[PDB]
Amino acid sequence: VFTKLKPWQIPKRDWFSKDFLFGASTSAYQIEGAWNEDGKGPSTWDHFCHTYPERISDGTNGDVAANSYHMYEEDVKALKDMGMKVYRFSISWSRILPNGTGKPNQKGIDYYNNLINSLIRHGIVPYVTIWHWDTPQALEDKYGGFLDKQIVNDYKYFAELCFQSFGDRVKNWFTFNEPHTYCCFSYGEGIHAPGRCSPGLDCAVPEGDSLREPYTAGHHILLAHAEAVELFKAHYNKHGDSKIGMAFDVMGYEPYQDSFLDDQARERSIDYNMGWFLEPVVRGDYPFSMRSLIGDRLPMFTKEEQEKLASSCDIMGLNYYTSRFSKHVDISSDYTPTLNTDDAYASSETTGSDGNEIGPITGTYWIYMYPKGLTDLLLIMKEKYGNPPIFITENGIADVEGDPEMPDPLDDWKRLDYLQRHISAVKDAIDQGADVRGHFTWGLIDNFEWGSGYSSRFGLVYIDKEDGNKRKLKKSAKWFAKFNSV
Amino acid sequence: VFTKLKPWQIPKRDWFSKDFLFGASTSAYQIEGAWNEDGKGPSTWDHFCHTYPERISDGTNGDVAANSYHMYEEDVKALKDMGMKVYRFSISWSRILPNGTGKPNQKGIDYYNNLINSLIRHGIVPYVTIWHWDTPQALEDKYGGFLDKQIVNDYKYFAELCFQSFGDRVKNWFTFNEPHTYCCFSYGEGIHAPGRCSPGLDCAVPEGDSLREPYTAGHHILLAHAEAVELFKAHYNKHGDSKIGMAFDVMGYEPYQDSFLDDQARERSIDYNMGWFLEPVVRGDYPFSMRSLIGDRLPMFTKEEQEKLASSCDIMGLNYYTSRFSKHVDISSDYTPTLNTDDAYASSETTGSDGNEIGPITGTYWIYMYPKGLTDLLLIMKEKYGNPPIFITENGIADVEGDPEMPDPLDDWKRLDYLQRHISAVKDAIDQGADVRGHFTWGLIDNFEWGSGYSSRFGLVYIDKEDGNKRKLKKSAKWFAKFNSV
Amino acid sequence: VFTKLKPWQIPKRDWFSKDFLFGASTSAYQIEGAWNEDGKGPSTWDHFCHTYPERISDGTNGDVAANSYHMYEEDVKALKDMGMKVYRFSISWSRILPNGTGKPNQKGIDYYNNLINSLIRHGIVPYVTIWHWDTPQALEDKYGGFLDKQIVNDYKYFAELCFQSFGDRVKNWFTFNEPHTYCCFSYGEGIHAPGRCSPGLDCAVPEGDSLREPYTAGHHILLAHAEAVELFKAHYNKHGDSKIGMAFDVMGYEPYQDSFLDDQARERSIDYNMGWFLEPVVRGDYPFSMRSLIGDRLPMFTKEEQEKLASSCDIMGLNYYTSRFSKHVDISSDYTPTLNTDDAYASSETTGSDGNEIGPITGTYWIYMYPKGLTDLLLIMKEKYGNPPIFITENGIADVEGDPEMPDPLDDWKRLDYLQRHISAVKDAIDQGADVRGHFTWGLIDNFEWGSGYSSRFGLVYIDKEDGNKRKLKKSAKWFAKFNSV
Amino acid sequence: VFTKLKPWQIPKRDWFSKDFLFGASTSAYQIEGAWNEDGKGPSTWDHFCHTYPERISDGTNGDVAANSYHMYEEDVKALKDMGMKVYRFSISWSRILPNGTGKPNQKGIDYYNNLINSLIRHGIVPYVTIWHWDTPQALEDKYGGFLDKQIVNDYKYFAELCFQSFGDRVKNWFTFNEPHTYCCFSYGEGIHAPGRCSPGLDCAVPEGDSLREPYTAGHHILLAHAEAVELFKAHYNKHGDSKIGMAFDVMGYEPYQDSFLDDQARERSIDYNMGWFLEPVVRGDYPFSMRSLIGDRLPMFTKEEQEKLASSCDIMGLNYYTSRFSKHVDISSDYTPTLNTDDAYASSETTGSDGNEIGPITGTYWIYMYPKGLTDLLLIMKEKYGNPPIFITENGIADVEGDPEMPDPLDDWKRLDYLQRHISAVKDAIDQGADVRGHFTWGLIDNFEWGSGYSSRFGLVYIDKEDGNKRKLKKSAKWFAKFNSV
Ligand SMILES: COc1ccc2c(c1)O[C@@H](O)C(=O)N2O
Ligand SMILES: COc1ccc2c(c1)O[C@@H](O)C(=O)N2O
Ligand SMILES: COc1ccc2c(c1)O[C@@H](O)C(=O)N2O
Ligand SMILES: COc1ccc2c(c1)O[C@@H](O)C(=O)N2O
Repeated sequence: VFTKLKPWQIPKRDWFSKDFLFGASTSAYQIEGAWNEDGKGPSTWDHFCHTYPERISDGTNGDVAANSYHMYEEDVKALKDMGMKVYRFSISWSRILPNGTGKPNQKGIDYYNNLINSLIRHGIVPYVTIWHWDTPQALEDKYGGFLDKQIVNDYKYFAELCFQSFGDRVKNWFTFNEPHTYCCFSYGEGIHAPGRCSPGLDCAVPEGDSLREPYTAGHHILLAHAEAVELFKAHYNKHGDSKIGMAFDVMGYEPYQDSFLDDQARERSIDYNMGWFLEPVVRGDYPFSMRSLIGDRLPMFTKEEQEKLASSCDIMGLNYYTSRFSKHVDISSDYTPTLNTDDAYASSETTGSDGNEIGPITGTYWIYMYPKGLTDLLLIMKEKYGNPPIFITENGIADVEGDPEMPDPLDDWKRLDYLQRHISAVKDAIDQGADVRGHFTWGLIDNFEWGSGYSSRFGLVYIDKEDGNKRKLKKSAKWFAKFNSV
Repeated sequence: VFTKLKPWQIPKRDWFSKDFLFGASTSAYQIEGAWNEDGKGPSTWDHFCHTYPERISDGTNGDVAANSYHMYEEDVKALKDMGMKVYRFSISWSRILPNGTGKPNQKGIDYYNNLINSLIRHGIVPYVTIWHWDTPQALEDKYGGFLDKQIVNDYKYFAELCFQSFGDRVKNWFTFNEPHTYCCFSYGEGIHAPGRCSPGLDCAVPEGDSLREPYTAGHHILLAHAEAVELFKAHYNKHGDSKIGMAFDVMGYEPYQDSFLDDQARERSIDYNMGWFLEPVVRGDYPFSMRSLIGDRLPMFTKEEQEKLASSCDIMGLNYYTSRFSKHVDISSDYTPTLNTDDAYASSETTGSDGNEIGPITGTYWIYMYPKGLTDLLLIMKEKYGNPPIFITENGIADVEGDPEMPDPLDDWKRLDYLQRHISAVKDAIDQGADVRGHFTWGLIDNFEWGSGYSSRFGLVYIDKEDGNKRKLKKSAKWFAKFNSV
Repeated sequence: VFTKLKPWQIPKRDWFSKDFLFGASTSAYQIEGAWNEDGKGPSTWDHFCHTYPERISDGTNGDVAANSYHMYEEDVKALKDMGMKVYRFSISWSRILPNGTGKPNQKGIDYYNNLINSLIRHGIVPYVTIWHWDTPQALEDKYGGFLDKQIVNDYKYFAELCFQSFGDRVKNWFTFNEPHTYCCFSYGEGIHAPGRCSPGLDCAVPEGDSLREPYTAGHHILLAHAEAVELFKAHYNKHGDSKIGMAFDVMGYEPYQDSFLDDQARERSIDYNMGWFLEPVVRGDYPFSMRSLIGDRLPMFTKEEQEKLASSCDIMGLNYYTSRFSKHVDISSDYTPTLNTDDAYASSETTGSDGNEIGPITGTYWIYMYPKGLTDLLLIMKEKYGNPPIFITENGIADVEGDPEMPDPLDDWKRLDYLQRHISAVKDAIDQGADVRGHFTWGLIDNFEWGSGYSSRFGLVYIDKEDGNKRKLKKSAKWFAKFNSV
Repeated sequence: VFTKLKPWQIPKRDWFSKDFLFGASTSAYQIEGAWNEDGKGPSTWDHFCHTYPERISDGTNGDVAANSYHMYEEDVKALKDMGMKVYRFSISWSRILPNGTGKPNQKGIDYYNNLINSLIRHGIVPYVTIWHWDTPQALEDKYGGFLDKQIVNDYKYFAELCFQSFGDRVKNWFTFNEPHTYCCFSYGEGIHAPGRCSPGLDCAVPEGDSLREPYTAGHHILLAHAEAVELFKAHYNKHGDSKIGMAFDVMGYEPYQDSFLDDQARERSIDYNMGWFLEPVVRGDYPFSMRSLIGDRLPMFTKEEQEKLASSCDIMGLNYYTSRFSKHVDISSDYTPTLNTDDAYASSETTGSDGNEIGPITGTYWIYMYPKGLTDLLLIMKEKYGNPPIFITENGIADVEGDPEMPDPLDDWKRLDYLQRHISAVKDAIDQGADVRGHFTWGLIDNFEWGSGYSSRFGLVYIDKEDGNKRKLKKSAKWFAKFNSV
């Protein structure tokens, strides 16, 4: 039982302005492969899969992935075949600077130049994410990567090299992808590279501090961001036609039960999920709720850092998938936080007070369909944060390998209905004044879904592992081709 | 320049239901006098004036006040002359139990019985406040009064004696008056008996802790309340026609400037001003904001205490005078709280972001006229807290002695306009569904205004200190007489 | 205490459409200088300063002003440096036709052609005001200028010469600037050229009639307008791509106190301030309120004049600075009007019924910041008058010379905050359907502020009187340069 | 074609509160008869019919009418049979004081005492109108009745005699009935006693001034009212349980066409129809619109008169029948007022801009059914005038003698549908907060309809002229009997 839209409710490209942009996304580690070719240095995810292979559900890794290092022309083609106007992809820090720092790798620069030139050549605008969890293992080894201040300057240099190499053609940038997801999973639960967590928790390397490392790393990301954006605006935007921002992972929230306590809980959830990194780029400081609950575990900004962070995004990306119910947790003697996400004192529930799940399951266990959540978030952006330019830089679902209800990987009617419903939810927001400039489906092609390996397929375009990684358009992709009047 | 209502905007008694109740209020220490007659023991306010007389602005005290211990028949008459249906007064703990505990003083009981019987005899319903800051100095001396747990049981015994002595005629009770005002001024700034504050602050007795004593005392008041209400409901309400609650001091708040930060500040102000004691009688715990900011300085409740506090009021009193702008304060390394009221991280401003004061001054420096604030608070009560029965148990203004714009103490047109505006604001609330059952003007008669002595006159009825404390109806009183169709 | 916008509330150029136009304004007399060069005849303001110099606060005049007759290339440059798309300037009637009538002065025509050609050459669109109080003193001397019907035809000829000389390049015109301000100040209080007022009032030439001259002159302006627009539409708009209107001075109004009487007062204020000249260009007659109160002092239109005036504007300019409270005045035996503005029976107050000023002071004594007022006015335009195309043709503030809170004339953060707030108020209007096509800041450069001389600085661009009248960008100007992505 | 309510839309007595009052009305001249018995002096209407009989359409007069001077017991019975709780009737000034002034006529007092005692005896509350156009012809002859100041004191004495004679039983009074209708028809068009109008107009006595007499008489009525109410409140309301007001004739208005000009016209219509006499009892002065348009023809009030008039009604009666479209009239040289009602510069139209009549005709030519109009008026009362206690003191329709669509005078289904629709419109008002305390149908019994004689039948109860003036319940009356659960 998965009810689809009625045909008269399906979005049409006319619903959006001529300038509104439709696209799809990927990230380096997830599609490139070639993890050690042409000089590329290893990344924290190379290292994490190569030393803790058992932390990937289906026992796979990103050594080869979709082989987009060699097959990128096929990716471009799939965009052109769907009629997408934008391609959001990321640059592999360790491919461009095998040691994190120092001598740039020409073969690395060349690769991106080729992808970029192919896009332009096919009328596709590149939106480039600078860092997508893809951190050079040399810097992890040298000083513990994002847990050390030195990452700030090193990131800055990396960002600069990107601006120098590609800034004449690439005019839209995201410094960082999903800092909240990264901090929670990489340093809190430790299910993602470098795999750290508190002693006694179960993760590859339980030698960290699930109550402090996530904040330390978060803090360094925001300082890095501020430095890079300052560098950019000052010396790399001489025509003024370039925009730079960051992409935030966000979940919608609804109060678990009707009570002023869950209303307050919902606000703490959104602060912790979204405001953790968005409020600093807006006002130059973390949300009050977080400071009040986290105190000394949450680093203080200097005056100049506040000023540098505030108003540091020209554009903001929102990666939206699902929503949760926020259920209030009391502060008491009985309870002490053990994971960073406990500091919100609001637990994310998949079922609400009436016993019902928030929305239908879509395949992988964490993605419940709730398009209203996106609309609500976009309206918070409009009303609370100044209605800055918003791009849905990720949105989509997974078909899980082996699911008997998805036997033909190309017949992704479920993904199509989901994407249509959310495209429509973005229209609702726009109609109410939200300033949403674009929609990028996450899943250009099936790729390496971090801890789920390839067993989770997110693409519009199938990737046939049995047929040389060939790109094959799924039903959803074919719909975009009509939608975009190809 | 003080603009009055247009005559067609003045409330009429028809505006309210037949059952709605109009009355006036006083408290023992403020009007009784006779501080050491017929066996009465000394109270913390006797002691505070007698040992720190310089902490009263005009150098006066409550030894005699309005002499209502002897002149109570005159008070009753003034109520009857205005046509009030309700009289809200308080019982002097130290007059009924000179040692706080132990042997009751018959002359004390007799006094109240006489007032009560006179009221009933004149068709006036008594609403009795059990404790109004009026704490027996024997218990202050014995164990530090409200700073010790022992106050809980001792209060309970006091409350019980009241129920036994007067419960057959008195059917409406308030356990405590303005716990927030009391905790802030008595243990925080220390301007009110027993006059405690942190070392280095300026107050009679700077040997306390402005960051902890206010909470300790607040905590004991709520435990006392819970015990008394449990005792009451169990053994002193055999007809089920008696109601018991508490009266809260409340100020309205408006965000200082239009920003989501002052919106959050306003919520913290209301939590700290109102929710500090109201949320515990509602859900059995302090507001989340307070727990998050105050942590270990704010005592924890036991399970059974939660359950006993929750739903412990049948009726709630709101003492409303004025409003403020709430201005957000950041949590930072630079700032540390020194007074308990700093823990809200929201400063109360009298002027907003546009440079304007919130409303017109009414006489004494802290009462700015802002009736919209009351309406807003009543709507929070309706929407957030279950819309429980609300009585405006205090509301009014002061004429300041010596103010050249108030040369004739009987010509209180300003007070009348203020009261009319607020009676009207209560009507607005009722029209929107707020469950407001009554309005009690604070100021039956001019009385001892704590740290301002008599220099602040709050009464509807003047008290001529030069003419033997004679009761004389002011303009406002005369208006109530017409309003109530006397 | 002057609270600024939070950084996330600051307008961005994206807030408005691609076709929306940002610009700045000036007027001939206020910036040109060269009052007697190349044949220019004297104007009523030359005459007024030269014979009544003491009526200018700081003892200055417009003989030289910003010397824009010679330095216009610098003005164009300052527009280009801020990235403005529009320049609103006025043509000096007495420079083009030294005798008001008759032989045109080539050097005069050449000057404007040069300014116009420079603008076009720099991608800046000229919006030209034909008359800006700038009336030829030959016509004042000959028949009393706007107080005689003959001004109608003479204005017509002037307008025609402008259309012939510049109509091939200038496609947007305003016939008259602020007729209400002009009539009130020039013929009512008499503080502006020609300085007339009733006998016994204090003004340069108290030989007029403050109850009749303002209307007579107003009436002649509207007839002049009608004739010029008829001439234009008939013989000077052969491509149909030209638009012609007028610019109105307007203040926002709020009822002084909450009462249906001040509601009626507010309507009379807006009628008298705005509707005096706007209702005639809309329906061909003065507002009913004015006719009912002014009777025989307010000239009647002929049928054909009604028809010619009605629908005579393609575009309307609104010069907005501030707002007032409207306080009702009764009609009675006690009261008789003495100034034309008394005929509204509504006094403009700077403080409302609660004692507060309407908004913060911005420098010069009459400009209180109240952006909501503009939004309200634009919504009246939409809802009541057909939502015709509206340009904010003036808006801004003054820094007063010698104000100790504005020691550095370039650090005009206050002006910047004000302009940002109003740009934002225009966005609010647009979002609600108001048809606002553009925003012109008054103050391209500091200039001669009529009766305040240069002591009032309104410019985005400073004019250094000590440094040869050099143009220097202030903080606000620099912000527009970023805003316009220069 | 007259569409009736669906049966589920018919009001039920449950729709209104227990205290809401249903009743019916009459006036002395219209039902009493006995115009010269037991000493009664002649009234202006005796005189007007006896000297200008041709001004009554059907050639009849009120010499005998319904003979209620003798048959009043039958009127009481008809009220009791319908279950009405209230009876609104008027006292004949000339029956109680045959010379207007001086010696009271006992037989006159006795009559009213008997009616009053019968009502009370049958559980019916009397609401008494003191003057209902019924003016003693001795005072007309002596000084021209309401056109002379002397009427003020004389009315006062009359009112006093009523208070003395009946005030112990009658607790609700209306000083004057429909002053607007009276002034317009009696002194403007002159179709009603004393029949005055300007020379050259057609009315019995064209020796008056249709532009001044209506105002002079109106002015004297308001002064009379003020004096009487002051006398009453001071010396005739010793229990405070008596209420005194006036009844206003009111028509609903809708703008003729959608334009801000007809919006302004509608406001002038309501001012002139309703505000003419209501605004003075509210704020102590005529509406601003009227003063501005009427100037010197509209008498000025003294300070003390303002204060005495303001807030002079405890209750207000509204006599509602129908509505009109208000169509704007320009002030111009072409137009001059000739009738007082021209001074509104808004003509009352029966058909709107789309060509449709406002509502269905109900019998007599001026009563078009438009219940929405009443609801709107009641909401103006609530929102603009303080929401004072409102009684619909008249409401109903006429069956015209000889109308072929009303052959059986008892089968008044049309009246019943109309009354039901308006009872329902009053419910709508109440549901929206209007303070409407009662509904009195005009037409207890058919009576003398002034200039239409008996040919217009307004009663719930038929009066059989062919069967000795016997009272016979019509269909509508029978419905009230069920409605009131008799
Ligand atoms: C709960 O497991 C996940 C929750 C959120 C994420 C995840 C895994 O990995 C990718 O799908 C991703 O882009 N985010 O944001
Ligand atoms: C700021 O000074 C005061 C503020 C509030 C109070 C006060 C003094 O004393 C009494 O007027 C009172 O009932 N409260 O609530
Ligand atoms: C109250 O003094 C002024 C009020 C309005 C104006 C003025 C002076 O001169 C210029 O600033 C102007 O453009 N107007 O509209
Ligand atoms: C237009 O003719 C009339 C208009 C209004 C009235 C009238 C006659 O006589 C009675 O029906 C009455 O009570 N009024 O108000």
